[PDB]
Amino acid sequence: MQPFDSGHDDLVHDVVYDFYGRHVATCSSDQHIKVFKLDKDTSNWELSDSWRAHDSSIVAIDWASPEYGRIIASASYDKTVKLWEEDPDQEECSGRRWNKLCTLNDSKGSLYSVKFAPAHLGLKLACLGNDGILRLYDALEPSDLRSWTLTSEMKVLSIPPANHLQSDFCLSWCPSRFSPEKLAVSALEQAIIYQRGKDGKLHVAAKLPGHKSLIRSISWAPSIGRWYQLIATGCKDGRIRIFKITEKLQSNLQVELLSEHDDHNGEVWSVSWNLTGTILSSAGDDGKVRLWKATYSNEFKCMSVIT
Amino acid sequence: VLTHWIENNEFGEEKFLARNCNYCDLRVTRSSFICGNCQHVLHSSCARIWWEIGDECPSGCGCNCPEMFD
Amino acid sequence: GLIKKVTHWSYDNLIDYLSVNPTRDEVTHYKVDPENESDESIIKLHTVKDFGSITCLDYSESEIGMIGVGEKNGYLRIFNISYDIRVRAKKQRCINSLGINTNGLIAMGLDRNKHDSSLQIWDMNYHDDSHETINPMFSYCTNESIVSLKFLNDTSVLAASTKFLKEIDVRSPNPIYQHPTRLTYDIKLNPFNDWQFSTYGDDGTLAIWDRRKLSDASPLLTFEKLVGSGAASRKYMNSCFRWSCVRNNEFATLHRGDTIKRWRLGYYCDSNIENLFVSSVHDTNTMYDRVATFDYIPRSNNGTSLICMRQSGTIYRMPISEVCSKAILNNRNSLLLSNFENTEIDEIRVNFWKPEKLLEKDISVIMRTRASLGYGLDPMNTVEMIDSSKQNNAYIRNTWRWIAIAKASVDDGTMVSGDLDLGYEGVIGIWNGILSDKQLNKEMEKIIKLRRKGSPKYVQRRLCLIISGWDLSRSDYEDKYNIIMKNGHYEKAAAWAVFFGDIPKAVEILGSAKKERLRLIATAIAGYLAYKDLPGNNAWRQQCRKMSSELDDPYLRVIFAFIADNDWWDILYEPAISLRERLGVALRFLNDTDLTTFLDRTSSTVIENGELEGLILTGITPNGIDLLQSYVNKTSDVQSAALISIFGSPRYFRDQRVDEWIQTYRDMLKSWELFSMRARFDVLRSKLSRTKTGVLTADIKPRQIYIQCQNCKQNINTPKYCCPHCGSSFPRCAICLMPLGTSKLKLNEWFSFCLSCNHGMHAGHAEEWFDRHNVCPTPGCTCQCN
Ligand SMILES: [Zn+2]
Ligand SMILES: [Zn+2]
Ligand SMILES: [Zn+2]
Ligand SMILES: [Zn+2]
Ligand SMILES: [Zn+2]
Ligand SMILES: [Zn+2]
Ligand SMILES: [Zn+2]
Repeated sequence: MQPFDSGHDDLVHDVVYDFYGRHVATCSSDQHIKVFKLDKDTSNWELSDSWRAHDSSIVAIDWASPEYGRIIASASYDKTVKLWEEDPDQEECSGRRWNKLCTLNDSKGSLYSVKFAPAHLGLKLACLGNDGILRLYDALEPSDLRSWTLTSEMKVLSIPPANHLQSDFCLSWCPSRFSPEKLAVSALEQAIIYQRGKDGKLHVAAKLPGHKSLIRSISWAPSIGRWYQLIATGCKDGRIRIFKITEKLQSNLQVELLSEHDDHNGEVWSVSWNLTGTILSSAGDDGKVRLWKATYSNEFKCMSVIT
Repeated sequence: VLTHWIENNEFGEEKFLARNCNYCDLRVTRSSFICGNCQHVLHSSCARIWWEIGDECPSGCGCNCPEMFD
Repeated sequence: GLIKKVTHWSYDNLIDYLSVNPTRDEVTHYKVDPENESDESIIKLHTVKDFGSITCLDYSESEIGMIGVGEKNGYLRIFNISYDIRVRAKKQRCINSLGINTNGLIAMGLDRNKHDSSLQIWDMNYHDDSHETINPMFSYCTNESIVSLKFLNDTSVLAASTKFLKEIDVRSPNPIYQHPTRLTYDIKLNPFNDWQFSTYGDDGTLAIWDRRKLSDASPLLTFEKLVGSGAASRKYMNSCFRWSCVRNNEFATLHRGDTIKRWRLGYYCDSNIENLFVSSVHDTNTMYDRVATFDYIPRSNNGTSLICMRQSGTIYRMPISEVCSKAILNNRNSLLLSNFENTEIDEIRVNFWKPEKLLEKDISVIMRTRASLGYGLDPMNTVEMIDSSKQNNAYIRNTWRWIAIAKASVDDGTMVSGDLDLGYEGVIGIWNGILSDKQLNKEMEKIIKLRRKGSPKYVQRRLCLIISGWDLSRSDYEDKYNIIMKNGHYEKAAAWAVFFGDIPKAVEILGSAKKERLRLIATAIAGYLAYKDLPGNNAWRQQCRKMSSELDDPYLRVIFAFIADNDWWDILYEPAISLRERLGVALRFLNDTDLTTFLDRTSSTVIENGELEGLILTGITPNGIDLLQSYVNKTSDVQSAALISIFGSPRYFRDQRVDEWIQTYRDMLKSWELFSMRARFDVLRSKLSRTKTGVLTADIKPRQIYIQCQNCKQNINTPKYCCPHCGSSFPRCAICLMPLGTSKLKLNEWFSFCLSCNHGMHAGHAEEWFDRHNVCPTPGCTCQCN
């Protein structure tokens, strides 16, 4: 359990792994993005580049698939989405290593979550903020990665939330190459699964019931090849809800709750899956990270607890 | 000699996957290796790693590239 | 109750505190140590008592210990803790606020007097100590009751009356603004942003204001019914709201005396003025209930602790727990932990259960280690690698042994010829049959009549014996007995002898073994040959049944079950022995009307149970894909499903699940940077997708690039050192000046053409040049090709 200091001057808001697992990018509240790499010799994380990205606190970053190159998204509270591509011929830890590409200003609200699409849908992207409007950005031109065109625009909430009331938004894509395109969208106390219809426009396909309070994290379990899909929900209650989605509007799909654990006694902040969807890591308000696995049954039981 | 990409009329991801190495699935832009029988790219490092251990094209088209790259 | 945090007084790391009891009677000075959580850090140094009923307090940052204390009667007792003067206004009334500036200006907030001004400011060095009344240097706010005031700078002061917010400077008698509002109580200044302050009202409606928004007038933020009431009724208020002293855009509020909510703010600029909004709310429960007021503690490494004073005046120290913000996983089963408080990031590498042991026992890192070791590329090699490993992987070795047998059968030309394929089929497909019946029967007899150097279904039982690998000769049976004995598994040799019926040979094999226990088992087995004519229900058969029940070895278990009673049905349902042996002893010794029922029962068991050894019965068929799908549902092993389903799916049947498994395993191999294993997997897929004709049914990548010459604009090679369509000269290598040749791969045989500058060198020449250089070697190119 060796710790490493990211060197930020403020809070760290989102940390994401890349596809290969040897790189992490750490956004923060001091408007900086620091990209760390794993040295194969020293076996320790070290900084690759640090640069000032936005004009407000950055709350969500996401790596793109390496078949599209080294692209890092960044959503922040200044209503901007900044896309960064790595220049191979540039000095380490200089600030000019990652070159700015686009600034999607189509959102009239402070954003919360940005999530790249899987590697079977294109170089798409998703955004959600305190405006109730879902925005999808496709990079339709492979020649230049700067003509990011908005293609879908679905409204999730009827009205934007109040200035003082707190609210959270999170996104999770479905990484199944052999299923219609789905998007798990969380807005306050609502979690909706969209689906790409035959007309090219997303429609409300299935709504996850429950969720008496704010939803802090949605993670779609990786489609390893099973006949059922899983969504992990970290609510503002103690509940780590796991939904069993079975698909059979191209195709109808049913939502069934698989498990509901009150084993944290507080707000569940982040819930996240493994590569194969076997280990579920849930972090809650008790200061402890609980791992979950399924043994001899479909219902998920608890495992090692890390404090 | 100028290297010319095949202008394939594509719609989705294969437009992006046309200019990708067949060993690492990364975009190739400098120091490539081109076969003649099969029209597939490789990086120079990817080619020098793969042909120390392999015998066919890494995309699995069935082309014996050590004997058919001319 | 008022706990006021004072800095710039201690040369050490300790932070001084000033406390007022909730009955508003005493003033107590503290020195709190941040590095120890226990209550012994709260050191009570001094106490000055009998101060009437205190209504306000302030401190002077310029000189240490100058602590002004107000009262309800009107006396502004200013003294030192670390002289003692008692001043008052010229008219005796209640003092409601107090502020001491850095330069020395001391303000005072009085009640509403028609013939007096409320906001009275003087300097300490310019006041006569022989008079009880004061000499106001600057006076404002006549006929008003000033309830809150604070010194923004060395000159200006921000005072709030019962109805107005005033920003009054001493350089000019005109205030900057006067905003009419009710939320004018307890102006608190943010220690990071000087242009932001927060008040509240009688209804508890707290509001964060911006001075530049009011100067020009809405509040920056509002919070309906956030804090306690009694502002316009009680002059003794518990401070149930404190600005954060550890990071910007944060504050903490106290609700119902038991829970503390830390509200973190977000800011966006519409383009200096930042429109605030609440991002996250963090709830912390106090150690003890009934708390009136609290205060922050600045800790090392951006930590937070809360010193709190109860309703009874007891002061304790409540730490803030380090709540994890993000717990992401990894492809390498590594856990990364981020906190809501500090900067550092926790990492749990893979190198109630232990964390590392659970991450090492997960199937992700098992699949990664197997893929690194080369699992599934050669079935005989993976049988060799699984057998030379002890963990206890039992069904995997048997199913890969069957896959090796079937691949050897296909590679020998057996059961791929004729008008029908019948490749990688199972026992169920052969047994159930399913264009003419006589034509398929005679070509299947021809399939039998290929290695020729009292049952009706003899043209199917022999095919099942060929498929399962149980058509071996008796001399080769003796050779197999010698092989199994040389491997050390004497019990498996005895089980195979019992299976093939030569019980005296089982006695001979188990006799003269390396163990005495095996010799005792051999004696028990030998006690059957002169005994099988007995009717039964005797003590020897009872002892044999007891030994079958108690013993741990499954081979000797089924040996005792067959010896005690001469029936095969106790052997065909034992799960601990391999299914290939059970199918051998089912095809060898069973009626067809019973063998069909056994096959149906075992197939219906292995389809739903997900057993990988059911592939002998079902084959690599759509029902085999159902078996592998149930296995993936039960185990989440897509690696084995991919390496099994690539043998027969795109050659015979197009199904979406196999494509999903193949794409998932390729993405996993790319995720672990096992590009070599992905390329070997792809070429193995292309090798195993070839039909009997030879047509490749796999999906390959389309053609990407081709070489032109810009003299006839055609391809230089057809799917010499000159172009084959216009005769123009090919470009030469920049090192050895040798041209391009057009007509086990050595490095010095192909050009490494850059796709940016279109300059080509031999690969050995390019490696030798670009190792010590980073520019294109051609005269006039600036392109870093490596
Ligand atoms: Zn490559
Ligand atoms: Zn090829
Ligand atoms: Zn080729
Ligand atoms: Zn030509
Ligand atoms: Zn050369
Ligand atoms: Zn060049
Ligand atoms: Zn070049």
